[PDB]
Amino acid sequence: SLQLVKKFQKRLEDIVAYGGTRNESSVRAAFQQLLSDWAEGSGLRLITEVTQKAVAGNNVRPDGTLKDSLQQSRGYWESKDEADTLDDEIQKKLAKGYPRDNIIFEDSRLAVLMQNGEEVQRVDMGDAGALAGLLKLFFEFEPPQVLEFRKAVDHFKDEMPHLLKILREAA
Amino acid sequence: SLQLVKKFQKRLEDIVAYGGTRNESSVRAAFQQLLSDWAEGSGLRLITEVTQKAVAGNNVRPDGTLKDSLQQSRGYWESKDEADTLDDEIQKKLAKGYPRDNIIFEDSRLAVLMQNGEEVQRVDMGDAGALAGLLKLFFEFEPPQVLEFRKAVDHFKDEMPHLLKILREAADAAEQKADYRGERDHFVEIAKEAINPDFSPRDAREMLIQHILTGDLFTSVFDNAQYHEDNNIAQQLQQLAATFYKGPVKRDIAERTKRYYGAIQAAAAQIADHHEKQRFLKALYENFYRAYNPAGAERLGIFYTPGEIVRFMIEATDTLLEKHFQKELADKGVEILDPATGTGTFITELIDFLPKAKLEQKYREELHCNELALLPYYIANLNIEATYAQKMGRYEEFRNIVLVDTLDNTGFSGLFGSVTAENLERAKRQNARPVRVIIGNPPYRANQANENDNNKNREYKEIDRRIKATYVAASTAQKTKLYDMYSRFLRWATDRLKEDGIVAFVSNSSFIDSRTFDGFRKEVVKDFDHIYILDMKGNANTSGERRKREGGNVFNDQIKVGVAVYFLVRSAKDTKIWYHAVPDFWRAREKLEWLKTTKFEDIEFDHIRPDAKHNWLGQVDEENDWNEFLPVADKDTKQAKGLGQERAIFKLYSLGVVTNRDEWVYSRAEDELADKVRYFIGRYNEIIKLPLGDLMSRNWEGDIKMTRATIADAQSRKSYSLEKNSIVPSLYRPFDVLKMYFSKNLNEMQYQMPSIFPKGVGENVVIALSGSPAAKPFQVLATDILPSLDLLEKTQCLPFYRYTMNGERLNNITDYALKAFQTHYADTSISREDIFHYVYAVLHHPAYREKYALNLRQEFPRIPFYPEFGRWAAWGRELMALHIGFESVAPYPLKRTDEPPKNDTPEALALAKKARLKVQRDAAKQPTGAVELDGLTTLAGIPAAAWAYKLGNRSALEWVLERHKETTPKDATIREKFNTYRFADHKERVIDLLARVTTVSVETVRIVGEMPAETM
DNA sequence: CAGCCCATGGACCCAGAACCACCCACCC
DNA sequence: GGTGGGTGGTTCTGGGTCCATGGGCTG
DNA sequence: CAGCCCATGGACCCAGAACCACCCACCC
DNA sequence: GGTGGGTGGTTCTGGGTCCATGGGCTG
Ligand SMILES: C[S@@+](CC[C@H](N)C(=O)[O-])C[C@H]1O[C@@H](n2cnc3c(N)ncnc32)[C@H](O)[C@@H]1O
Ligand SMILES: [Ca+2]
Ligand SMILES: [Ca+2]
Repeated sequence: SLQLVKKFQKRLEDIVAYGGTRNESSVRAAFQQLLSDWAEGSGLRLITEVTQKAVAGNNVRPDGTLKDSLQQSRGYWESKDEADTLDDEIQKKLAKGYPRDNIIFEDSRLAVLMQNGEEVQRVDMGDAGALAGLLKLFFEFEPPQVLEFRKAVDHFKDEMPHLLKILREAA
Repeated sequence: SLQLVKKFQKRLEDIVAYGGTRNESSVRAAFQQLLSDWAEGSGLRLITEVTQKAVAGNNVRPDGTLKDSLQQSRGYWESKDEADTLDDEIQKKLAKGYPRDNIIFEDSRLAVLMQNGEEVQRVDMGDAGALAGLLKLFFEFEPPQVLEFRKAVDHFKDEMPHLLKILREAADAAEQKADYRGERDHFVEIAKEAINPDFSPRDAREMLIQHILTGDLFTSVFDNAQYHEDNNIAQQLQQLAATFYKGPVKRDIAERTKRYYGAIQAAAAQIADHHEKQRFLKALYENFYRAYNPAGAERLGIFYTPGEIVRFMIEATDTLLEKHFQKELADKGVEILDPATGTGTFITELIDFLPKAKLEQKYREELHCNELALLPYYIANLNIEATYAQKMGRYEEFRNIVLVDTLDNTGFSGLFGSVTAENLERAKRQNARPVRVIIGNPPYRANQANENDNNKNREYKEIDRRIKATYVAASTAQKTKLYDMYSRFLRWATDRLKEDGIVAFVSNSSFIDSRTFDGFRKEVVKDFDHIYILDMKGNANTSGERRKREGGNVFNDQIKVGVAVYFLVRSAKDTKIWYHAVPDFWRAREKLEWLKTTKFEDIEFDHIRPDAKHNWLGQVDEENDWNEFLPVADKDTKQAKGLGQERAIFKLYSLGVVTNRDEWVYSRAEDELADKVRYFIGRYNEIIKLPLGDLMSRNWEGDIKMTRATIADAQSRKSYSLEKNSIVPSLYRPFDVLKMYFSKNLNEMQYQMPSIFPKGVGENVVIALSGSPAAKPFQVLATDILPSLDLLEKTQCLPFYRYTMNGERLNNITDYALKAFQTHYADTSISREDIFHYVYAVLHHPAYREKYALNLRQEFPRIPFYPEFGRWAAWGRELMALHIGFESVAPYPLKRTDEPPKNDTPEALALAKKARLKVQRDAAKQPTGAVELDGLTTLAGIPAAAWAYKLGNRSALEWVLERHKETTPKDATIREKFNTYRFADHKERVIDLLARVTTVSVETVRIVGEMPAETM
């Protein structure tokens, strides 16, 4: 919701004001709550710091992983410190094998979504309408499983005549 | 394999020869057919020109995709023309979106395999061996789904406790419906005559929770819902479950257990090989019992057999069937039975071994099985039925599995297996079958761990009567542990095999070298004609260098007992005992890889020739003059006051006091002990006033350690009372003088010690020694305080005096000894006290301990007549002084250094006053001469020689440190109420003892080094 | 003949430590 | 910009007990 | 009453037609 | 090395019939 994005924008201000620190560890709670509360309405849950074995045998631990009810990863998130070049730091993490299926790399001021290994959208987190749009894409990404399910439903239609032969013979 | 790659090369040359074209479209049919035929053997199939959407949305079409039965791609192949650059073409195709998960970029000349996005192997297609390797890797690549299933199986193990909570609550809410109680009462009474005479409603709720849990996963993960519908035993238990598990009750349980079943179902649905999914059956089996009934898992035995052992045991029974009975496992007439199926691993791997041509007949009337528990029965029947279905295409129900106690069904008239009627028929048919191979992993369990568990092994009258009349009768051992569940299965086997055949079992390897198994080693060579033992070591109940030599358990290091794969063949000279032991210091992996890569024929066995004491290994040398005196003999001890069979140095000998409740009877302080005993006597007195029903069924709260003796006198309503003159000092471990309550009421066996040290406090000196058969090195230590059975291994104390009933200290050194010594040395000066000190010295002599080592390990230490005598009894007067008065020897100068706590937090001090008592060692694991006592005090300056007074596998100093560490009491009551030992209160006393014992150690090492370098 | 001595070997498991990933303070 | 350190996770690795309980004795 | 007249709107499907993908032949 | 056929698959896309069957005559 835009209301959820607007509360993140306030939470972030308070963390740097009531806390005095702009360290990523302290400021990440604002987006963690945004992602967690959006997910609670979409039938998913953001589980934080879950380790995933990368393709190079190494283990990578993103700041958060969106997980379904079958404990299946549907999305990822890695926050950085605003005191860095997001673009440069995205490359370092992606070269250590950080997943590139549906990942939101996010410094406190700018958010990047890389769905299917390609940057779908880069927004500014000061704009509520823009972040809400980028988050919608991330939360509504169609994983390969649902596309394979659709493909097999289409094969079942053409293979129905042949299944009904076996069942007719039985009767 | 090689054959197919050779045909590939034969086709490639003939396509360019008979066709005169090098175009990819024509030369690709060679590799297409190589891959297609290799795939047909691996259960996959190469489909050609299958389109696939790439990430960027470009439909890419490789030259072929490897597909499984679930129509899922598990590999790809793209051939190019040889008139090109493979690396350049790979790069361009990859950039078009070509998958890199598992792809063979083929060129008529060379082929590269890019697995996981990275080149793994590039070979030349002109090599029949290199292409065979590349293709093996392509057709055995583990897809992402296989790895994500193994992750899910591991997580289900940890969530099984929580899942069984939902199911337990359900079975409890069923005990309110009278329909359930009525059916349960019918089941308990039909299972009290079929399974266990003591089947209880608690056992029935277990079988229900098993039927429910497995009747959900069989329909979800394994997709065999029909199994439960058609299984004979499942229909009897659905009749008890359909009294409650239905409608909204089932819907509620299903919605709360879906969070524990969701992940495995997701991953399992993408796996087609039953061989991969069978790891879940193995995990449900083991973990269910660990989380629900951890005690019943001990009774039944719930450990699966690593497949490597079962495959070796199947291959070897075949080599041995040919060599002795000129038959084969596949031949008609060879009926195989698995007495304890478990997960059915033995019968599933036999299905894989036997060829498809004979499998049908083998499956319908030759392979037989038995099981006692429901979850194992269900898991096995499904495993066996699905291995046949995957191999032979069609599904046939296995009708040769019975739910029966193998040892109870010895009807070769009982209602054993009368759970249902088809079960009873299967039991009677199996009894009549002519079994020739009995293969399996018998349950092993010698005794219960503590008497407070009330989990004693069941008694089997028929089988136990056979063991007493055969194995136990032939044994000369005082304690028979031949009633182990594995020796009961070994008796049953020798009896089920009525004519000729093999009994291939993997069991505890005590039979090869254990005093209790003397009678088995005598009887088994009469029943069998060829015995082939293969020791896999693994005994973790050992310590020190032995533990290191034993190595890892071939059972994935999950058990601590020694294991041996043995094959006992009876055909129709003398029995040939062949033996091969796995190398020492091997890890479990190394031991299991050997079994997978070795054939029975290649193994080099050694002909064991049993000795007259029926020992197969550890046979002593005979060229020695070991017939030299005798410290003590069972005859001298039981001599009937005639001084005619007094043929040993000492007359009476005794084992140290065993209490059976060491945590309740021994304490570092007198006050703490009196308080601990007070609680015991108090709670016992409340137990003796209970209904006879509760008394006889041991139905009391177990807050005190009740042993056989106590349980007997609590049913005899006897009343204990605190006699306060029973707290006496006692050497518990070397250089560890605790205090003990010496009462015949609270000490199980005081042995003959009420004669050595009467009333616990008495005047005597005992040369304590290790007993036989010893596992730790020979150890001898003199004491003036009551010893314990575990001061040294099976401590056998030899006293100097002997107190008669209300009598004098009759000298225990015999007159035969005195006269013999006064004769060899020819000096009547020799007195009994000189002989006492002579014996001590000889037993400390290093060369005697080395030469007669195997003798010392199996007998009472016989004493040589060393030339001098004077010098020896002198050395032994010094040794005994240091050892007995170790509390008075000069403290060696040790430098104490003290450091302050890290911070000033109250908790730092507390954490730093905790005992560490560790020998600071260097990188060569050799002592640096310092001991970190606690986080603050550190003593240093210990000489290196002081680490060599090794009493056992631990040095004297390491013994003092170990027996002063703050170790949590195993007993719960003592842990909660009587745990008041803080090293802080004993730090100064330890600083003193460590110094005194440093002197004892360096002095002993010196005296022992002055002794000669040769033994008479 | 029922107490009373005499063995004898046992179907794991869990604390140190290494080392690794990540981020924050700390130099640099 | 590493670097060490704070914190939490993830593999390995090493290393070892009191005490049940049948049988023989035995007065 | 059966035996003539008179309406009146209908729960798809499929042949081209691109247009790709791949690759042999054909120039270049 | 592009470049146009050759071959096969993979998406759109455009574009449109005779004839059931009740009710009203009708003689
Ligand atoms: C440790 S498992 C044997 C392992 C199995 N052979 C394997 O390879 O997977 C022992 C099994 O024997 C079964 N069993 C069958 N009859 C038995 C009997 N009479 N006594 C004890 N266990 C018995 C138990 O239910 C238990 O599951
Ligand atoms: Ca982060
Ligand atoms: Ca190709």
